[PDB]
Amino acid sequence: MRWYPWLRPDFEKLVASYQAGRGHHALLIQALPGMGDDALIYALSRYLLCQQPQGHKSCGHCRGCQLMQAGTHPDYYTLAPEKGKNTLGVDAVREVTEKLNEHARLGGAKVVWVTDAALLTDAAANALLKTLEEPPAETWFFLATREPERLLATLRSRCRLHYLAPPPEQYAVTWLSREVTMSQDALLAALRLSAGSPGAALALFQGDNWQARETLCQALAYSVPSGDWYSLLAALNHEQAPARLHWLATLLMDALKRHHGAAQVTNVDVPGLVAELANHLSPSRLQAILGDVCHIREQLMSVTGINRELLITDLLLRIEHYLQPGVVLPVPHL
Amino acid sequence: MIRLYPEQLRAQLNEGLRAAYLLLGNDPLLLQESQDAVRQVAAAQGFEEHHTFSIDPNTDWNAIFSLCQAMSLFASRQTLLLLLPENGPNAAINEQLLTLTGLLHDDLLLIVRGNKLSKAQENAAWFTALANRSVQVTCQTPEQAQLPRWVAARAKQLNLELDDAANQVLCYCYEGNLLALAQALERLSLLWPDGKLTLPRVEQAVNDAAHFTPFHWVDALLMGKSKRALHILQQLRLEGSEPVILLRTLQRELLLLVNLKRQSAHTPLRALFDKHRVWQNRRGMMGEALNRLSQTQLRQAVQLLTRTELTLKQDYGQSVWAELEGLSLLLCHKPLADVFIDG
Amino acid sequence: SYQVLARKWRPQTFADVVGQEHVLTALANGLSLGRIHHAYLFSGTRGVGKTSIARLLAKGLNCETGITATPCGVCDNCREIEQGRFVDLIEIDAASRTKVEDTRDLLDNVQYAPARGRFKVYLIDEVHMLSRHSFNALLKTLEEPPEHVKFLLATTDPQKLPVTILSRCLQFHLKALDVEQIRHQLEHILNEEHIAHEPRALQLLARAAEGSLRDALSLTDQAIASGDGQVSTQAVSAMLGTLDDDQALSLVEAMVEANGERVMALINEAAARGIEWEALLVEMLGLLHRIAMVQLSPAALGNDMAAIELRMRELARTIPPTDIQLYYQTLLIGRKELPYAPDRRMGVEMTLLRALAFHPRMPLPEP
Amino acid sequence: YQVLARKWRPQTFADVVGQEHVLTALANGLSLGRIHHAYLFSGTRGVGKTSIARLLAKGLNCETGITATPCGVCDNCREIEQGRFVDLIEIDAASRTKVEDTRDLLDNVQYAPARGRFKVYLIDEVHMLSRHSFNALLKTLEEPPEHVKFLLATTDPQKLPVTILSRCLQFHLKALDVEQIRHQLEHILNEEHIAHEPRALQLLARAAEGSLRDALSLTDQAIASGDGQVSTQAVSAMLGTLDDDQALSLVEAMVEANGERVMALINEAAARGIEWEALLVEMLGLLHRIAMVQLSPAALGNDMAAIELRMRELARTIPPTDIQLYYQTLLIGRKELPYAPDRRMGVEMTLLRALAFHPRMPLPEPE
Amino acid sequence: SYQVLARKWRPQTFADVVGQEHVLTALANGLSLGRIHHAYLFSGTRGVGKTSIARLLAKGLNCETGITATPCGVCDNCREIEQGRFVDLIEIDAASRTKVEDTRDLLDNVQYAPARGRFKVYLIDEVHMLSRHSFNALLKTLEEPPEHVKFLLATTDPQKLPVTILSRCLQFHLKALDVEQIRHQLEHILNEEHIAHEPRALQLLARAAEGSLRDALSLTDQAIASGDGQVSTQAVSAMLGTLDDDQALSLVEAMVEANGERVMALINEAAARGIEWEALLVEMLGLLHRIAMVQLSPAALGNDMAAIELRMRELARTIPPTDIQLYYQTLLIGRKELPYAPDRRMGVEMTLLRALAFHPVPLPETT
Amino acid sequence: TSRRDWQLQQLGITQWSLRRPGALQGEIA
Ligand SMILES: Nc1ncnc2c1ncn2[C@@H]1O[C@H](COP(=O)(O)OP(=O)(O)O)[C@@H](O)[C@H]1O
Ligand SMILES: Nc1ncnc2c1ncn2[C@@H]1O[C@H](COP(=O)(O)OP(=O)(O)O)[C@@H](O)[C@H]1O
Ligand SMILES: Nc1ncnc2c1ncn2[C@@H]1O[C@H](COP(=O)(O)OP(=O)(O)O)[C@@H](O)[C@H]1O
Ligand code: ALF
Ligand code: ALF
Ligand code: ALF
Ligand SMILES: [Mg+2]
Ligand SMILES: [Mg+2]
Ligand SMILES: [Mg+2]
Ligand SMILES: [Zn+2]
Ligand SMILES: [Zn+2]
Ligand SMILES: [Zn+2]
Ligand SMILES: [Zn+2]
Repeated sequence: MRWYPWLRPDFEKLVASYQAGRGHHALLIQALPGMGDDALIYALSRYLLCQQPQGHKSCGHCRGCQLMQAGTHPDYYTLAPEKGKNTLGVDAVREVTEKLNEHARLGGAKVVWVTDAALLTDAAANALLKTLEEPPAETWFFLATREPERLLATLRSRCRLHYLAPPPEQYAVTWLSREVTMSQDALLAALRLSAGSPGAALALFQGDNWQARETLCQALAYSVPSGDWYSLLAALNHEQAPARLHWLATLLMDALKRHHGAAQVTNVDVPGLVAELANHLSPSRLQAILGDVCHIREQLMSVTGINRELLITDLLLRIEHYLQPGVVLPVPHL
Repeated sequence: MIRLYPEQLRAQLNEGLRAAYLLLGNDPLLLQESQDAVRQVAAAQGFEEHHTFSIDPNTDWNAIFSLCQAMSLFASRQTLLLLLPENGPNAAINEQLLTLTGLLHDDLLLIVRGNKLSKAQENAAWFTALANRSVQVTCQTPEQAQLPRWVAARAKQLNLELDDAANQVLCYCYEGNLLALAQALERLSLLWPDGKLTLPRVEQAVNDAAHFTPFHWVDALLMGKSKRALHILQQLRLEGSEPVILLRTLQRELLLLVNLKRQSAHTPLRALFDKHRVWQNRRGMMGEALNRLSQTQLRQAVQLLTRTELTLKQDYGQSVWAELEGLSLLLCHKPLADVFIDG
Repeated sequence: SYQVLARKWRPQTFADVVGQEHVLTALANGLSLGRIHHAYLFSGTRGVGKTSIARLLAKGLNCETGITATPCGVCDNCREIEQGRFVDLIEIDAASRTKVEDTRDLLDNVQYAPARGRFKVYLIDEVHMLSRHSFNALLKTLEEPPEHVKFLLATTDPQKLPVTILSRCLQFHLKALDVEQIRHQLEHILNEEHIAHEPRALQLLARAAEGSLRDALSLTDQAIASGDGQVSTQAVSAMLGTLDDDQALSLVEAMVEANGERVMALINEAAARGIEWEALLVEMLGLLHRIAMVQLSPAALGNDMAAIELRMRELARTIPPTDIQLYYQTLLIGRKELPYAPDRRMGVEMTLLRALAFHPRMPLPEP
Repeated sequence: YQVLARKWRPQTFADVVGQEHVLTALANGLSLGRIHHAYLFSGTRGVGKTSIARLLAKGLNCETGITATPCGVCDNCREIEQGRFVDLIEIDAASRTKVEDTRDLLDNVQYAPARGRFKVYLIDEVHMLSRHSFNALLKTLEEPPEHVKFLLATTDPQKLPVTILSRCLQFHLKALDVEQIRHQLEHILNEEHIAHEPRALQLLARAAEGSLRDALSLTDQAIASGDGQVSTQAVSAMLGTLDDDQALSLVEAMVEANGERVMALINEAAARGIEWEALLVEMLGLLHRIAMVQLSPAALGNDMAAIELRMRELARTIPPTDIQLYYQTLLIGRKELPYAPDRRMGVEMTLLRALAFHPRMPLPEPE
Repeated sequence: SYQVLARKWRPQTFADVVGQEHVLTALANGLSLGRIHHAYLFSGTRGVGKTSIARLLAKGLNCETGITATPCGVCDNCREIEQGRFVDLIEIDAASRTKVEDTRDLLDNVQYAPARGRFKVYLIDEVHMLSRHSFNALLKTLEEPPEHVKFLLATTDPQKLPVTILSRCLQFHLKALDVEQIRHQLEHILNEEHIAHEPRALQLLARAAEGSLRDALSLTDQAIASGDGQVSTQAVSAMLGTLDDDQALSLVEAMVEANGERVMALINEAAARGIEWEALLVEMLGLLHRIAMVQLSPAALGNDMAAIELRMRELARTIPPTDIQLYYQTLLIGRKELPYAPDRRMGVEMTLLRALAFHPVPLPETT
Repeated sequence: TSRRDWQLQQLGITQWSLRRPGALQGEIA
């Protein structure tokens, strides 16, 4: 949780509202992963819970600040999924709702933070509606998500929505160059893969994900001339399958764009691979493979407990089957 | 640790007893018969008490230790029986057993009944200590191949004339359930004093009580017996097993077959089996399957399996058994309309 | 008045019970030869005679004359057991009392000698509902039973019982009563009751019984009520039609033979009875899938679908597979598009019409 | 003001609409004296299960005796009507479904009835009972005391164990017909002195499916909206359903490929401010009715008489393929409506799509 | 303390509620005529005032003056209900009280007389979230409760409720507020609050509300917070990301002429400018619909598009209607699945590629 | 095959062809 500079302007607005007392009791922040919305929410909560703040900065020495640093403030309830799980249950939401009834122990404001609104189940989202609609006095909520359209309409309508705009591409590239040392094409490719969100590309570079991407690219380069896509299984069967499927979809889309003729592509560091992919496949086949890859990624991310190995094996077998002549390709439908 | 089988325990009991006895296995009938024989021999030799305990988290080990240490007024050489849990002893239970065997006495005769211990469970301090002065009887349910011999031996022991057709019918109906088969033999003997059993006589007093496991279904599919596979599937459905277990058991074998078929174009089968460490007893069977199924097949099967998995785990449908039956018929050499595949 | 037809005609002698020949013969031989086990367990379907046979065995196990398979029925013990108020016969409904305390008390009661009988028999009914601790106590009591104590167990789901309890008792499994025996029993009962009847009505009642004599007697009583003191073909047929709940198979059979008016009549009949349309559609899909699999292999049809075995087998034999595949595909499309139809009933009718007198045009890969 | 449903609960077998078979069976059973000890009632909601159960209970305990025509004036009948009779133990199984409640209920069934000749237990919502509760009742149902009768009512009998179903006589109630509902509503309104029109009654009966309680609730809502009277316009506004004439005219315009007329009629409808989803549903229903008329002449009821002839004209001129194409096009349009930028835009685009692919008069192509 | 406009402007009387005329008229007629029902179910979309209507009805029922359709709003009962501390009004959050135990406890307190009010009102919010057992437990009491208790149900998913509950309630459907009504309410609220505004901003907010007043108020509050305390047209346009310029026309023309490079360059420039993709798709769909409608009749073009009329006319002359339908359907599909794509830009590019195939540091306190 | 058929297939609309005209019982042209 680092404070990126580009978050400074938006913060300056939000806190100002809370300085005038005309602050909404339910703020929903929309931002891509790695943008730093969590840092903004933490700063806002820290300012709210400070007993005697000056300007836009918490004092850092009052009881509230000391407890926040210790992380044992009686207020500041936090909702997050269990360590072993990946969803937020109704029990935690109901417990927080029950606890909110009583007065504030420190006599200040009560802050509730939801780690990620998209992880809430249907029951939890429905339960939180009444609490969000008419919260007690001096109660503040903070929700974070990357796609508000996924949330329930009833839940969305009860929150004031604030959107964070990613910075300019040139500024992000310069910041990444100052941070990490890599080729310009690699930086551009990482930034575009992260939907132009600096911080996510930095995280991608920090881990071994770049080596996995290179291995996947080499495997695809070997596989495309041969027509044996099954070999890609070893490069895709992993806990981070959605990211690799996203990379494959990006490669296919870049190949299709090159086939149609374009100047801007996502994969800037591998012109040879995209050119070879475009040469060896028809645009219709590329479209079909892209659609299947996206559908499989969505199914993998949505369904819980689904076995990834079987799904990926079936996907690869279907991809190999499509390339045969005289086969009905799929068509999107409602 | 003297290892033995139920068919030869009697002689050992005639030779002499020992400090402890281990009855590890899965079949209930063999375990019960061995326990009864051991108890009868001990009673004949001068053992009176028959203390028994079922191992559970609520069980009190202090009472067991007190019984092992205390002495009766007008009795001596008490016997102790333990019923282990199906999963087996854990670390705490291992330490408790270590203490118990530390308190073991010559007069006390210990008997333990339960499922066979795994590689980790079987390796324990108490087990190692007991191995020096213990006799273990392995009671494993006979497979289909060996069942007719066991049935014939049991029938001969009971002074009954059993025909080949009757033996086959009894094996088919009560496969995997030795207790039911023994009770059926007793009922048939009671019905006919003459003891002459023919096919109609056994047929008129036999029902279906077979017990199977997913591995049997997978093996039946691999061999290619449609009727046996369907019967096993129906019996498993009536039992009430979870389809997910069947799907996961079949997934590994199906993926292995697909990989071998893909890699069998330019490699001998023996090399692939050695690379994959395929068990010897299965090798030939596997090869047979790999020869019966074409490459176009094993792709429709994977698609149907994935569709069934998605239906079960997303829509919560109740038509999983019908799809399993269809896939079972598909694995066997059958046309299949391909409409049900939804390819 | 007249008691209840089922309750009145409970068998009181081994010669009255119909069917179950093997169990009766085995019990009679065991009693005659003195080979009596320490525990019996009767299993089977509902209304086959488990409790009746258990009571008959108890009556014949304590008769004044002696241990015999043909109890006199006239001595004090037989009469009292018939009246259900015998001192030694301790009958316990395990379903009503499952807690450990009740079973503990009942099993502790065994320590006393019988009052006026050679054996003290315990008749536990619905044993599968006992608690785990109750099972433990029963096993502890049953490992070394006294010589004068016998246990009779009646159950319908024996798989619920633990293996340890099963291994200690001899299990007798009863079979279905079959159509002919049920028909003969109904004929005998009606002749004894002086009630007019017709052979076809009795045949229909036996067919609807589905291997359960109690159900047959209940349906006979209901028909007598509907028939105004008599059984007639028309009254029984109307009663069954009112109780008929197999509209899916009838709809499939009517559709496969290209009949429109019959399909409309069946749809109206189904609408008359509260039924979920999607449930009917999925049932039809399942029936078509089963027919296709039976066509692929005759062993697909299991024992569960015994009631409609003949009609499904005939449909599989006669209908070509291509028609079955087409019907399955069109009904699948209908199920897919059902939620967006103007009405559930209208959507189902439209899908039935499409499957009846239409043929979809497949995309046919043109390139 | 007591609601119509509670006020007009039947109090005699002559006040029940339909259900002829069950009433006849019960009357014959009570007259002949062949009375069972376990009755189960099944059917869809609001068809008179509890009503007939209470009527039967009143008939059993009437002071005059056991008759199929209870007086309705003696003390027992009056108390049962007021729902405070001591011998009619009414149990809400949905509220009390735990096993201990069943044990407590069964522990005190031996005692004789306080004042009546029978002690009738009437359990409602039986399907909510737990499995242990179901098992605990088996012995009592099989052999209850001579002065105890069990009455059971449920909506989904398939949820009960087969064992219970074999112990009790089953009666299935059918959904009431449209004409019966209309007649009952007319009689009730006449008794209540409320103005009404035939069209309003027809619409209410159509919208009530088959449950009379729904019809009564809709009638009460219409009376409330109509300010003390039932009018066709008030019913139409309440149901929010446009008259069939506009939809029929729009469908006819679409069939003949008259774009200007269709657009003008759509603009007129928009001026009227009707709901677009209702319009699409009505058009789909009209197309389905036309298809069913093509299937058989009798598929059309008298409810469409006002336009019947004109509708029949469309049956003998449009080929079935065109009807299917229009139906599928409208269904697809309704499927994609939610994502359209506007409801009006969605409907207009659907109509334009239908016109463009018109089999006979497609829109001219460019040159 | 300060409260958001959504909760501060909650209506307090029947004269402060916009639209829903039929529901208010029905309630007033029922209260005046004295025909009071014991089960009201308000159903409809979200942000239309179901809870407000229920609260107003409860306030009217328990007013000191009497049962009136126009609550005074000044007596002790009205202000107590407004403050939410009224004893006899039990507001139950069904989304957090789904367990059967809570419902059973609730139904055991229905037999007590009200504390101070003349009725005991139970207002269940979001009743669709209760479990099946809760519904079954409610059924019995809800069918015929005491005379001093009234049930009020509010939900947005009436399909979840079982038919049994729906058959015994008065259902009131709330319509979605029109754009004009929302704009009128917004301008009234802003004038009362002394906030500067312009007609175009209010029109845009009303259009974006999608028929929900709560959404309109939330958007207005967001604009005020980000608009420096002023609702300016420029600020609202920037917040909503309206296209304004003719970017959609250029994109659709490029797509129609099948020039991949042009459309890709336009998409890249738009992404660099940072626009909303949903707005772009909606604008393109509207342009396609207008082109099709103009192709129907040359005069169908509106007067607001004159500045870009001529170009559009050329499309109507060069593109067959079937191609227009295909493009509209493809864009609609792309809009439907836009959220599920890995990136919004990727989804837009995929949809356009599909369409192209158709052709002949100051850190405050954070680590 | 035909352009209209391809467009209908792309739109997802399924076209139905009569198979048993004798099944229908009524005046149909
Ligand atoms: N074999 C039979 N012969 C005659 N009647 C029978 C027979 N089996 C069951 N019944 C009838 O069923 C009733 C007894 O039910 P029973 O079969 O003992 O219950 P269960 O077998 O489910 O324990 C009696 O009313 C009896 O008339
Ligand atoms: N056969 C019938 N005759 C007259 N009214 C009926 C009939 N069936 C149902 N009703 C009406 O339906 C309402 C509710 O019936 P109810 O007792 O709830 O039946 P159920 O128990 O099947 O729901 C009553 O107000 C009653 O007037
Ligand atoms: N008809 C209406 N007139 C005025 N304001 C309304 C109306 N409907 C809803 N609102 C506004 O919406 C807010 C929340 O409404 P709510 O009670 O949640 O309705 P629902 O229960 O249908 O969501 C209220 O504070 C109110 O200001
Ligand atoms: F009497 Al039963 F199962 F119905 F034992
Ligand atoms: F009371 Al009901 F069906 F609603 F019997
Ligand atoms: F409070 Al609502 F729909 F009733 F948001
Ligand atoms: Mg019985
Ligand atoms: Mg009822
Ligand atoms: Mg609300
Ligand atoms: Zn501070
Ligand atoms: Zn006797
Ligand atoms: Zn009377
Ligand atoms: Zn007031």
